[PDB]
Amino acid sequence: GSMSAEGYQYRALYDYKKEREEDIDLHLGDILTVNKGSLVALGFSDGQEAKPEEIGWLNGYNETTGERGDFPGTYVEYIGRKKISP
Repeated sequence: GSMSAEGYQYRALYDYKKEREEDIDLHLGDILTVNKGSLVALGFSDGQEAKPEEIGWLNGYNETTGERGDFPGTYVEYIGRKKISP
């Protein structure tokens, strides 16, 4: 059941198609996951994992399709932030 934690999560809102090699295919119910204590993944130090409106690009991955890449914080909805583990 994975060898690591999940971290914080964001529930997709609408089906979005990608156009850049940076962006990936986004579907409904697609939950994305980040780091548990290394949101600095991007270089941030204050973004409030709860409000994507202030964050620009979020980089994460969707195990739903086992795909990964970047997505704007204007098509998902933050749901929960905590040290989630099996």
